[PDB]
Amino acid sequence: MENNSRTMPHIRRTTHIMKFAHRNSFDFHFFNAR
Amino acid sequence: AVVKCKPTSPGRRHVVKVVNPELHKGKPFAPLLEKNSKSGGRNNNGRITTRHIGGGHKQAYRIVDFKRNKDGIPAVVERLEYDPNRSANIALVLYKDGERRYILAPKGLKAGDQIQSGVDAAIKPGNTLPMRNIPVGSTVHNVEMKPGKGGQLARSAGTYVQIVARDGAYVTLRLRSGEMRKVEADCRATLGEVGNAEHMLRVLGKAGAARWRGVRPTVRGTAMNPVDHPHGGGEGRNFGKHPVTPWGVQTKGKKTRSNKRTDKFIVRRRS
Amino acid sequence: MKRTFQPSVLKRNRSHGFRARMATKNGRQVLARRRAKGRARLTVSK
RNA sequence: GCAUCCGUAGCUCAGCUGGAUAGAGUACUCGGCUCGGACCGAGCGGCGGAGGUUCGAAUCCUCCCGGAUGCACCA
RNA sequence: GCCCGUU
RNA sequence: UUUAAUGUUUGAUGUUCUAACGUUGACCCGUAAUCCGGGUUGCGGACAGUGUCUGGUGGGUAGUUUGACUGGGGCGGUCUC
RNA sequence: UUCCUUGUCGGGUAAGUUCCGACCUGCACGAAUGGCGUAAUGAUGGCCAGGCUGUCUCCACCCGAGACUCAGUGAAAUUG
RNA sequence: CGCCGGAAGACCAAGGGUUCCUGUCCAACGUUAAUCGGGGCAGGGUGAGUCGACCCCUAAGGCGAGGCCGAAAGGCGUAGUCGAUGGGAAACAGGUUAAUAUUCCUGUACUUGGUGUUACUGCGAAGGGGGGACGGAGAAGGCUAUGUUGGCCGGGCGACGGUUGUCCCGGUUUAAGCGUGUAGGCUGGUUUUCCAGGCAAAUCCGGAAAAUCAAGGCUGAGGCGUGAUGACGAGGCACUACGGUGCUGAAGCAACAAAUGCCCUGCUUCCAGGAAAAGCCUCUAAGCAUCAGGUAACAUCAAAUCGUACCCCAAACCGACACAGGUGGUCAGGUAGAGAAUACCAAGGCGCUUGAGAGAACUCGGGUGAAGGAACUAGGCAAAAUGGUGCCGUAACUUCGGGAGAAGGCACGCUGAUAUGUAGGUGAGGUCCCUCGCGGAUGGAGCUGAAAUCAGUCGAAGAUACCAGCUGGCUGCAACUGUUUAUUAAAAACACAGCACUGUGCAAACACGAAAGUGGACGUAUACGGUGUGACGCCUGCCCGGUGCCGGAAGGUUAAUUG
RNA sequence: GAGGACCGAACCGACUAAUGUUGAAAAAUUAGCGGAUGACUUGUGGCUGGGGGUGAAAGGCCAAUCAAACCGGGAGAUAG
Ligand SMILES: NCCC[C@H](N)C(=O)O
Ligand SMILES: [K+]
Ligand SMILES: [K+]
Ligand SMILES: [K+]
Ligand SMILES: [K+]
Ligand SMILES: [K+]
Ligand SMILES: [K+]
Ligand SMILES: [K+]
Ligand SMILES: [K+]
Ligand SMILES: [K+]
Ligand SMILES: [K+]
Ligand SMILES: [K+]
Ligand SMILES: [K+]
Ligand SMILES: [K+]
Ligand SMILES: [K+]
Ligand SMILES: [K+]
Ligand SMILES: [K+]
Ligand SMILES: [K+]
Ligand SMILES: [K+]
Ligand SMILES: [K+]
Ligand SMILES: [K+]
Ligand SMILES: [K+]
Ligand SMILES: [K+]
Ligand SMILES: [K+]
Ligand SMILES: [K+]
Ligand SMILES: [K+]
Ligand SMILES: [K+]
Ligand SMILES: [K+]
Ligand SMILES: [K+]
Ligand SMILES: [K+]
Ligand SMILES: [K+]
Ligand SMILES: [K+]
Ligand SMILES: [K+]
Ligand SMILES: [Mg+2]
Ligand SMILES: [Mg+2]
Ligand SMILES: [Mg+2]
Ligand SMILES: [Mg+2]
Ligand SMILES: [Mg+2]
Ligand SMILES: [Mg+2]
Ligand SMILES: [Mg+2]
Ligand SMILES: [Mg+2]
Ligand SMILES: [Mg+2]
Ligand SMILES: [Mg+2]
Ligand SMILES: [Mg+2]
Ligand SMILES: [Mg+2]
Ligand SMILES: [Mg+2]
Ligand SMILES: [Mg+2]
Ligand SMILES: [Mg+2]
Ligand SMILES: [Mg+2]
Ligand SMILES: [Mg+2]
Ligand SMILES: [Mg+2]
Ligand SMILES: [Mg+2]
Ligand SMILES: [Mg+2]
Ligand SMILES: [Mg+2]
Ligand SMILES: [Mg+2]
Ligand SMILES: [Mg+2]
Ligand SMILES: [Mg+2]
Ligand SMILES: [Mg+2]
Ligand SMILES: [Mg+2]
Ligand SMILES: [Mg+2]
Ligand SMILES: [Mg+2]
Ligand SMILES: [Mg+2]
Ligand SMILES: [Mg+2]
Ligand SMILES: [Mg+2]
Ligand SMILES: [Mg+2]
Ligand SMILES: [Mg+2]
Ligand SMILES: [Mg+2]
Ligand SMILES: [Mg+2]
Ligand SMILES: [Mg+2]
Ligand SMILES: [Mg+2]
Ligand SMILES: [Mg+2]
Ligand SMILES: [Mg+2]
Ligand SMILES: [Mg+2]
Ligand SMILES: [Mg+2]
Ligand SMILES: [Mg+2]
Ligand SMILES: [Mg+2]
Ligand SMILES: [Mg+2]
Ligand SMILES: [Mg+2]
Ligand SMILES: [Mg+2]
Ligand SMILES: [Mg+2]
Ligand SMILES: [Mg+2]
Ligand SMILES: [Mg+2]
Ligand SMILES: [Mg+2]
Ligand SMILES: [Mg+2]
Ligand SMILES: [Mg+2]
Ligand SMILES: [Mg+2]
Ligand SMILES: [Mg+2]
Ligand SMILES: [Mg+2]
Ligand SMILES: [Mg+2]
Ligand SMILES: [Mg+2]
Ligand SMILES: [Mg+2]
Ligand SMILES: [Mg+2]
Ligand SMILES: [Mg+2]
Ligand SMILES: [Mg+2]
Ligand SMILES: [Mg+2]
Ligand SMILES: [Mg+2]
Ligand SMILES: [Mg+2]
Ligand SMILES: [Mg+2]
Ligand SMILES: [Mg+2]
Ligand SMILES: [Mg+2]
Ligand SMILES: [Mg+2]
Ligand SMILES: [Mg+2]
Ligand SMILES: [Mg+2]
Ligand SMILES: [Mg+2]
Ligand SMILES: [Mg+2]
Ligand SMILES: [Mg+2]
Ligand SMILES: [Mg+2]
Ligand SMILES: [Mg+2]
Ligand SMILES: [Mg+2]
Ligand SMILES: [Mg+2]
Ligand SMILES: [Mg+2]
Ligand SMILES: [Mg+2]
Ligand SMILES: [Mg+2]
Ligand SMILES: [Mg+2]
Ligand SMILES: [Mg+2]
Ligand SMILES: [Mg+2]
Ligand SMILES: [Mg+2]
Ligand SMILES: [Mg+2]
Ligand SMILES: [Mg+2]
Ligand SMILES: [Mg+2]
Repeated sequence: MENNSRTMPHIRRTTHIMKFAHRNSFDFHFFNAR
Repeated sequence: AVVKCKPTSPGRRHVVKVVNPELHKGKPFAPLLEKNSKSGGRNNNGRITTRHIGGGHKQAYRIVDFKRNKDGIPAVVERLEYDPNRSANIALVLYKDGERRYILAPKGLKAGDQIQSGVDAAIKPGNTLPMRNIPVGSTVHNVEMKPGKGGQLARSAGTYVQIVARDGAYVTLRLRSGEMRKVEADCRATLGEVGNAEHMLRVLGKAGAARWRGVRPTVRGTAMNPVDHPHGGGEGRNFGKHPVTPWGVQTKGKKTRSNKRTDKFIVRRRS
Repeated sequence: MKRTFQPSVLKRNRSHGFRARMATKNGRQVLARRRAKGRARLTVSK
């Protein structure tokens, strides 16, 4: 948790925004280097 | 009377129900009732201590006389009633002084029959008397283990106890499981068998019938993950282990009786 | 959709109110810590 | 493709006595009992190839060939 | 005790 | 080597007993009370049960270990003279 | 569940690595970590037919909401 | 003009807390402007014996004097005491404020206590008994809310052919209480004697016996009367700050239809067998006895305190937002319809806080399409298609229930006649009888009203819109209805009824607990726990060497201890 | 007039497609879809606490966090 953000005090868990594998549009076919 | 249902729906195709028309269609005797609320299998710590318990129909407790110590006074059987607390049926009896009591209903007992407890009672089904005055070889039920404590053995529907021997201050009983046990001869018993002996002939038919009785579903241990059960895990259906309980104790064969103070009363274990 | 905070004043006072804190020894140490920090509101009360 | 184990009488199998000597069952051959079996009495029948160590090899090395078993995974 | 068969 | 006799004496098993101890048997009282305690009695009884010590069992639970080289790791092979 | 394998034969199609029926050579089925059947049921897996169609051959036009222009308000990721 | 109208209307609980009303201001807040606002500032606004809380009573559960247990902290629990989401006294209609009203005013009521007077009298509990007091489903009858039509009363005679009529518009409302006791439901009544029961007592409850009577009692919607010579009332008249204010006021009846509401906590039926305690009624014990107390009438007094504005499917609550999300209860009009579906409307409420133009590609949401009709594609994905009621008709297979709405087909509008509106439903008057009233018989006026047949007629089309199954054949898996990865997996996975093995003799095994204890269970082997398999049908073969479990005790080995 | 019966609104759910993906929304909308008297659904209150709970079992859920929640402390853990 991010508990003392002054830029965005309303939100604590934010990696659904910028981390690609945690977005709701992430598909596992993007991880094909396997 | 055992009734097979007609298969008008898939939940009715296998239902076998036991119908006794001699039971009392009506409300039970109110001064012999008590509130009986459900537990869910949880103790005073709030934890589940017995699994697969929960829900079911609301039930009122009926105070059944297991002692039968109102001696010398005769009692007429008024009617047979349904009891949701046990597999046996119960009977409402009326004593000559105006006292009403619930007893367990024995086999072949109708409304109008005359019962009598006491040491000078007669040898006929329904009467309760101490086992020093019951003939050897008789079929009894509702048997005390301590004198004055109340009947504790052979209470379920269709069950009984044989008196095989009386030598000394003890009688030897053949229990329903096949165990030979010594009980002292001043303990009481009731002559006959317990009624409702086709209780085991019923078929619930569907899953919801078991949920009406307060039985919650059983999950197989082999269907779990290893963190939940010893049987858990596997890539597909794997077993590979010796069968155990959820706490690791060997089931399927291992004996768990550990009671050194009652071993002198047990003549022969069941087999 | 349905979120986690569903307010109820009775359940609020029974769970973290003043008499709920005063009933156990660990709740009384919550009030000692909040008095030592010098907070303007000790409990979730009226 | 790698690893491990095996090639011995017509067939199926022992023998590594740590290197100095090859056997069993069955088959086959001869004689007898009765025409043939079954049965009884006797006999015959050979270390996968090619080099090497060795006083000397079926046995120990090195390669070759054939037959089996296991492995060949992560992308 | 066992003791098959014969174009 | 081998036994019996007298005098003196432990261990084993068995049989009763009651008085420690048990009682989630009955009854009475504290008491307006299915707790608890006291009393009476019945049934068990030196057993059971508990403490210390001790052999066995013990993935139920815990702490950890599970080498390197390598034409990538694994598998195979190798590790000193 | 069968690697070899799209095994072989038959059916269905003009043409069928899938489907259905059979054969047995079961790499590596098999009897309550069940075997083989089975009416009914399934937002379950596979296959075929009739009807239907802009799914397609192969796109055309039309009705609205944006995109475009004017006036007002006015962001963002990124960036030696 | 458009949209909602089982809400996007109205009233609340929960939650919020002044957002309510009035005046004033437009910096910031409002996705634009703002003269407006749930914004800024100032003032105002919430009136109760009867509504709710508080209060009396308990459920789950909490706390818990002593107690039992535990290194300490503490754990459990008895007597008790708390704890609603449940039980317990009583008010309605009309009017009124800018903003509150079952609270204020007007009219008419009701309840529980205290005190006093009079009359009469066995009163009394921490005890006994009754009552309160209870499930699911189904069916029918009697009603009301409400609606429609007629009658009555007031108004109208029509912007364009017609409209003094079988024409058009509007109204036709009235409560609690008090009195009567009906449809319906339940039950025999009374008296006397006695008794191992209800911890003691009892005249009460329970039981037994006897006599006698053919009736009695309890419960109960609605209707009717009164309340009401009132209130309200379409409109009209008179003022006005054109917002509103003042006065008067006709008719105010009947028939039919009809609830998911009431009688009904009923009745019938089924198995899974369906709270507790107080208020209430009654009985007596200790006790008091010309007391106290009890009962009835009358008078008088009391009924405190807190909440009450406003929003409440939402711009005020939970979501950081004036955020297409989430949020329990109550009310339920018309036409068509089986309907709370759907379409259009009423009462009522809204047009969703950026607009104006233009009429490119392309994207989104839709409409139509020549000829062909799955050739598309991993795959008929998506679309298109089917769709109602009545009747005819319907295969294999089957556990005889099913399959099945299988498949497939025909009829369907309007007008007239049968019949100036039929069958059916409702039922006034008149007449008769008695029990003389909320009674019965006869009788049929009036109202309501399907379905069918025959004949005619219009269109391309009559279930015309909205609404509203695609069907068939073969096969794998799982019996089935269910359950699951909140946010990429709904399945063949999980569960399941059934089956089997095994443990368990009650202080049960087992589980949570250093323990006390609690669950198992106020159960007792036809019961309970664990494990595997998974409806049903036909079945389930051989192996005990290995590992495990059960039984055995001879011998070998073997701990602390002893020395 | 039985039924984990049938068709289908409220109500509960989430199978398919399209949109949206700096969204109107940190999981929705539109059009279809499943259950809909029951192993149903829902309001108010209560109980179970972290190697613990609960789980018709998916390592699911336990306040947008879960193969061991969150907060504070050991704590400036250690980091070839
Ligand atoms: N439990 C909910 C907390 C919500 C908080 N603003 C967050 O973003 O986590
Ligand atoms: K199971
Ligand atoms: K698995
Ligand atoms: K004793
Ligand atoms: K002992
Ligand atoms: K190298
Ligand atoms: K390389
Ligand atoms: K296979
Ligand atoms: K062909
Ligand atoms: K072919
Ligand atoms: K399915
Ligand atoms: K199928
Ligand atoms: K301005
Ligand atoms: K905005
Ligand atoms: K309440
Ligand atoms: K009383
Ligand atoms: K009672
Ligand atoms: K009596
Ligand atoms: K108010
Ligand atoms: K343009
Ligand atoms: K249909
Ligand atoms: K099967
Ligand atoms: K599904
Ligand atoms: K599952
Ligand atoms: K069992
Ligand atoms: K119990
Ligand atoms: K074996
Ligand atoms: K064995
Ligand atoms: K053995
Ligand atoms: K029905
Ligand atoms: K509930
Ligand atoms: K943890
Ligand atoms: K949290
Ligand atoms: Mg169980
Ligand atoms: Mg089971
Ligand atoms: Mg799993
Ligand atoms: Mg494990
Ligand atoms: Mg496997
Ligand atoms: Mg050679
Ligand atoms: Mg022959
Ligand atoms: Mg011959
Ligand atoms: Mg003894
Ligand atoms: Mg470990
Ligand atoms: Mg360490
Ligand atoms: Mg390495
Ligand atoms: Mg390598
Ligand atoms: Mg072929
Ligand atoms: Mg095939
Ligand atoms: Mg298999
Ligand atoms: Mg197998
Ligand atoms: Mg077997
Ligand atoms: Mg097996
Ligand atoms: Mg099969
Ligand atoms: Mg532009
Ligand atoms: Mg611009
Ligand atoms: Mg409209
Ligand atoms: Mg303000
Ligand atoms: Mg305002
Ligand atoms: Mg502005
Ligand atoms: Mg406003
Ligand atoms: Mg304001
Ligand atoms: Mg202000
Ligand atoms: Mg009150
Ligand atoms: Mg306590
Ligand atoms: Mg200490
Ligand atoms: Mg109380
Ligand atoms: Mg108001
Ligand atoms: Mg009472
Ligand atoms: Mg009425
Ligand atoms: Mg006039
Ligand atoms: Mg006129
Ligand atoms: Mg004209
Ligand atoms: Mg009480
Ligand atoms: Mg809000
Ligand atoms: Mg909000
Ligand atoms: Mg915030
Ligand atoms: Mg927040
Ligand atoms: Mg807006
Ligand atoms: Mg909103
Ligand atoms: Mg809702
Ligand atoms: Mg609608
Ligand atoms: Mg309107
Ligand atoms: Mg356009
Ligand atoms: Mg076309
Ligand atoms: Mg055309
Ligand atoms: Mg055409
Ligand atoms: Mg094709
Ligand atoms: Mg193609
Ligand atoms: Mg489709
Ligand atoms: Mg056919
Ligand atoms: Mg049929
Ligand atoms: Mg048939
Ligand atoms: Mg059909
Ligand atoms: Mg016609
Ligand atoms: Mg197949
Ligand atoms: Mg299934
Ligand atoms: Mg299903
Ligand atoms: Mg997921
Ligand atoms: Mg998911
Ligand atoms: Mg997820
Ligand atoms: Mg998906
Ligand atoms: Mg899904
Ligand atoms: Mg079990
Ligand atoms: Mg299985
Ligand atoms: Mg042993
Ligand atoms: Mg159903
Ligand atoms: Mg779900
Ligand atoms: Mg969906
Ligand atoms: Mg939808
Ligand atoms: Mg369907
Ligand atoms: Mg349905
Ligand atoms: Mg539905
Ligand atoms: Mg149910
Ligand atoms: Mg709740
Ligand atoms: Mg897994
Ligand atoms: Mg959080
Ligand atoms: Mg979470
Ligand atoms: Mg950890
Ligand atoms: Mg340190
Ligand atoms: Mg650091």
